[PDB]
Amino acid sequence: LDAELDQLLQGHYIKGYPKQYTYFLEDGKVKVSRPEGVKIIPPQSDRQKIVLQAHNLAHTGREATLLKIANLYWWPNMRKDVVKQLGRCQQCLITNASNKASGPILRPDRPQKPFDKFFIDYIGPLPPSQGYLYVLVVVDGMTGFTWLYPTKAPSTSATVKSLNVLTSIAIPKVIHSDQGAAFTSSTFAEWAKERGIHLEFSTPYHPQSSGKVERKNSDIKRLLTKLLVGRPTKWYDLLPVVQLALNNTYSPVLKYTPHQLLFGIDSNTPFANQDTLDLTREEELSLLQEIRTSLYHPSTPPASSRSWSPVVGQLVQERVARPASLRPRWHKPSTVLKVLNPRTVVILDHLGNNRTVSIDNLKPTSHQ
Amino acid sequence: LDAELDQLLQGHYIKGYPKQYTYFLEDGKVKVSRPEGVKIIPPQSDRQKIVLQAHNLAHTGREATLLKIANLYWWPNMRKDVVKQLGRCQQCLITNASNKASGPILRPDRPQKPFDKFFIDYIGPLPPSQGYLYVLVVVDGMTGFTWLYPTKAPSTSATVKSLNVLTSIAIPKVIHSDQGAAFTSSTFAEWAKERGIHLEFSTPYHPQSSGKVERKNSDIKRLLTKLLVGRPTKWYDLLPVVQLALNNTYSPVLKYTPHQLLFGIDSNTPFANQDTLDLTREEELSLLQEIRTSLYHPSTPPASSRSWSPVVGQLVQERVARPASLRPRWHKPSTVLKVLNPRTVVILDHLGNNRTVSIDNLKPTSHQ
Amino acid sequence: DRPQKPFDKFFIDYIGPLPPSQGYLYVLVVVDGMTGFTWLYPTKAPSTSATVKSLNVLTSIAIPKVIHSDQGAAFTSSTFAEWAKERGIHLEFSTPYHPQSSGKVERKNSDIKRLLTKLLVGRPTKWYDLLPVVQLALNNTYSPVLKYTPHQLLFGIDSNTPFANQDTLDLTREEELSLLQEIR
Amino acid sequence: DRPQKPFDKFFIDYIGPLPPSQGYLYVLVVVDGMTGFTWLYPTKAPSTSATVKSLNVLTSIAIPKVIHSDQGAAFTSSTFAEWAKERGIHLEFSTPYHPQSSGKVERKNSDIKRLLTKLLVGRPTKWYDLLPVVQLALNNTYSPVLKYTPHQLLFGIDSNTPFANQDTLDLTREEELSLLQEIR
DNA sequence: TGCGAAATTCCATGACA
DNA sequence: ATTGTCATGGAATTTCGCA
DNA sequence: TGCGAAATTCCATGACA
DNA sequence: ATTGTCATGGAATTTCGCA
Ligand SMILES: CCN1C[C@H](C)n2c(c(O)c3c(=O)n(Cc4ccc(F)c(Cl)c4)nc(C(=O)NC)c32)C1=O
Ligand SMILES: CCN1C[C@H](C)n2c(c(O)c3c(=O)n(Cc4ccc(F)c(Cl)c4)nc(C(=O)NC)c32)C1=O
Ligand SMILES: [Mg+2]
Ligand SMILES: [Mg+2]
Ligand SMILES: [Mg+2]
Ligand SMILES: [Mg+2]
Ligand SMILES: [Mg+2]
Ligand SMILES: [Mg+2]
Ligand SMILES: [N+]
Ligand SMILES: [N+]
Ligand SMILES: [Zn+2]
Ligand SMILES: [Zn+2]
Repeated sequence: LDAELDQLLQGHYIKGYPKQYTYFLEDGKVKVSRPEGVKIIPPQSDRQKIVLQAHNLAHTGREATLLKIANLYWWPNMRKDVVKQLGRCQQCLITNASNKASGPILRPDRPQKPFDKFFIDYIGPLPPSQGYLYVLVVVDGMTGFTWLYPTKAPSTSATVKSLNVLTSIAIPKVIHSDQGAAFTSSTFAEWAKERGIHLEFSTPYHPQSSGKVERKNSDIKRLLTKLLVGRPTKWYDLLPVVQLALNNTYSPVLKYTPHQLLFGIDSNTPFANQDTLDLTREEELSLLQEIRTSLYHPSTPPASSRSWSPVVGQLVQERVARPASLRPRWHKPSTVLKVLNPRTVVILDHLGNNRTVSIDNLKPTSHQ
Repeated sequence: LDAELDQLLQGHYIKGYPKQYTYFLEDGKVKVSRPEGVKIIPPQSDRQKIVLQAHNLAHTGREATLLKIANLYWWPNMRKDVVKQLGRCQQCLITNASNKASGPILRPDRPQKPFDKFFIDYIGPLPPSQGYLYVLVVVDGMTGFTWLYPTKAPSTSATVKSLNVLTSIAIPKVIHSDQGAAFTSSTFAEWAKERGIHLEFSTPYHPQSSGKVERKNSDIKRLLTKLLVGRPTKWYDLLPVVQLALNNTYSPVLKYTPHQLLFGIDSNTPFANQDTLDLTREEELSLLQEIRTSLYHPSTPPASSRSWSPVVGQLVQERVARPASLRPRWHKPSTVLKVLNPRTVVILDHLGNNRTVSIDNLKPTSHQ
Repeated sequence: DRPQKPFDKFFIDYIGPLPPSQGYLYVLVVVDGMTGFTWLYPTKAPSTSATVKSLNVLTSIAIPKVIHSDQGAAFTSSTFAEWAKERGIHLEFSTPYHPQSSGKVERKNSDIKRLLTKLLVGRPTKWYDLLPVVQLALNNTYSPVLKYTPHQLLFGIDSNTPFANQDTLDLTREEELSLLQEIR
Repeated sequence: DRPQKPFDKFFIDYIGPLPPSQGYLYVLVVVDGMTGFTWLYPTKAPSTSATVKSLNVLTSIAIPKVIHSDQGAAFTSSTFAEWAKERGIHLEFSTPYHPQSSGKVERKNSDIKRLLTKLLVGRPTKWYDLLPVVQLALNNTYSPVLKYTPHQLLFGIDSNTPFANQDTLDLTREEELSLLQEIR
């Protein structure tokens, strides 16, 4: 500080202060003659307060904070001192946006069999129809075969009623859902345990994880819309038609309908495929097992040039789910406990709880 | 029809029906023996109804409609008949999504001078503060210099009051705004005409067009948020501070603050730049004119591989602005009258009105 | 002749009246001919209306080429005929007083009746809730004649609820004496 | 000595009482020393409070290094001194009874008074609405001594409202006789 | 006439209802 | 009759200090 | 053994609150 | 303790019909 600056004034060389410049005293302040002009060298013990004042004018990042400082001052490695403060500004860390993309998505394996895994979700509220407001959508992961159920609410009780009708046909090993109240209730957990079904939840606020059913929701709304053009939105009576319509629609990439993938033969619907008319059921089920294993599988896409990847012990911040007006979009920093996979992590949150979270709802804390 | 199919049965060659296959009669229907199996050839006069039935099962596109048909039938060029119907299905055309990207954005020239062009917009409703709910934001296009005004409503009367205070300093040639009610009222037009100001409106529902002010809104909210962390959201008293804070913040790409671009010299704010202390005002204003013309300008980015570009006479569809639940997201097809630039067009809408519209709110109608 | 398949023929019939359960009195029984797969629907009456309402649910999942029944009023009504015609389903009736299905269907229908009777004694009123588990049992019950359950034949896979405990299906001495006392 | 600049010194002063306009009675006058640029603020009183409230608006746009005034109570209060100190503004007072500015400021202040007087006769009550246009006039008025208007000196550009019609600024014979009648 | 490190520039990311 | 923008912080590139 | 056109496959775009 | 998906219609590529 006043120590360093003394040695410097009497022509001695101190590390980080290039010897080729003339350092002088004026108005009781150490000054230097830099290409850009004459700047003040504050003593080390002053520097933190200067950076902070510059930064706080508008809570600026690296370069805009630096530019303010460089107006009056020079010292060795100013940006290192600038960055040090940015890493300690709680308001910047929790308010600023990320500028790093997540790593490329995983394309999980298609469940091997019908009934291995169900994906479920609510759509709504829709306009009232017969006093119903929601749709429970159930999609078999392997086949894409879908079941639709109108409900008055996205509730456990309505879900249980619907699943009781569905599970009359078959029991699935796993049901996958987002963390909506209907699916996270202990009533629903009891119901699953009673029947040997394992419940598997998406990371919170990451509907990509329930992508199978989410994508079916789109087709469901799309078909409902087309059918209701120029009529009032009386959709209740249409659900059964939509269900049947979608379950018998070809996926151009697969060349099969979800009904075909489930049963290996069309029922008595329009334009029924007749290719296996001469096979026995046994031969038919044989060809079916073969079809089911040879289905096209997409692979993980190229990473973006500025993706980041979670590392154990790293400081990361969870996205605020439903941020209020003028409130930060990010929670306080937290620590990566485990990396479950390149797109999913467990974090310890400062409270400190364990939370399983999508990398898409995280940013790495800046400036370490 | 029954004509063509007769000649075909008695071994004659008809164009489009490959001669190498054996065409026979069975159950009173012309059949052919195709690699995939035996298919029925319906008479031409039947074909439209078949395509339509196949299509209407689930309002499927090209390949999924085709796959249904190919289950039972064969005829020359089925997809041409499939596509013909898709182009005539009103419900598909107005409900389906586009799969073509807009052309790359324009980067309009920076206004040459302060006061050439103002960009204005409302932010809000925000939480009540002193009984105010909105902010009028005014951004000078050349400098980025910004004025903030709290209002109780996004109204013409509040806009007029605010602009009267602002225009005390200087009158701008053009004020640019989106088509919010406050800016499109005849009261506001009168007010502009009275003062020689030209009003210039964004294409509707395309806030990119007001990008200059929209981008400032973000910084305004961002700074307000940081300042209000851990306190109640009493933002009214902060507006003046934010205004001053932002107008004096460096843009790292430009190396100037909006205040500097407006005045060519810092006022008495913290870390004021001192580089022109020895110049006269005249020398200072001279360097300023030079700075203003040499500012960095971004250029139009590369087009995406599947962008489309509007052509006079083309059928295009306007995006529905605020679509209701289960209602189509696209209006009926309309016609491109003029191409104002590669990103903006005038369309005739079927009613038929002239509408100036962003290409981002258009898709080209599929299947011609 | 082409081999027999699922959805070729559904065999339908009513069971009841039964002791009221959630206000229901009958069960519409649907058995797939080829697989022996069973669907059950609780109704309030053996009417054409209740049949249509029930089959509308089933046929939003799969549509049979042929429905076969006896000459019950609900199945012979012209309303039920309009319904079938709309859906491209051919209707098939057995001659009056002389019901014919197939060995497979006859046996399955026997099991359904016997399995119902077993579970309604002791709780004659709770059968509505039991319908789902009855169906799983029936559908994951091994077929002596073919090597497979209906589930396996319909879906081409093993089930996640294998019913390895092929039950008595007979009334125990308790169930016999307290079934003769329930209607006494 | 370094050359004079905008924001080096703001000269401030009050005008009034005036005939009430939207409940306002005074005008706080701010003139930039170097450019001759004028900002006007309507107040309800020449108090420290009204001064602070007005200058808070101006200083959210630009902050002077020095404010100069006469020894008005509003400017000599310790509240106004706390305000200036908070903002890094040095305050400057002319000796009592002896007001000094510069030639430029003296002339500008003369124009302001004369231009106000001209417009308040006939409509002594509508001056609040007229403030914006008064300012544009003053600020786009050519300086005989320098070759430029205040606008040009402050922004380094031509204005979009050039006031090519340098007016009389004198009272016509009508305005003289009906100004002596307004206060009679 | 070239090295290691600091400075500056580059630029994808994301948010403006 | 109109039209994206630009703060941000790691990475990439250039310049600086010294020899 | 190669041509023109039809068929099929490819794949960016966008929407699932 | 978990993880994107897939209908869509122009374009690109492959195959077909015929020689
Ligand atoms: C309350 C529990 N909960 C959490 C959030 C509300 N959530 C729930 C949903 O079902 C969805 C949903 O369908 N989409 C639509 C969407 C958007 C982008 C996509 F990529 C995909 Cl696949 C789907 N979004 C959200 C959401 O997270 N919005 C911010 C969402 C849910 O139930
Ligand atoms: C009623 C007149 N009106 C029309 C629409 C409502 N609008 C108006 C706005 O001010 C905004 C606005 O700020 N943003 C935020 C935004 C989103 C993406 C961007 F790229 C950018 Cl630059 C800005 N969006 C919309 C909007 O169009 N949402 C669908 C918007 C407006 O006033
Ligand atoms: Mg959900
Ligand atoms: Mg969802
Ligand atoms: Mg707006
Ligand atoms: Mg806006
Ligand atoms: Mg009967
Ligand atoms: Mg005075
Ligand atoms: N997987
Ligand atoms: N331009
Ligand atoms: Zn900060
Ligand atoms: Zn359609």
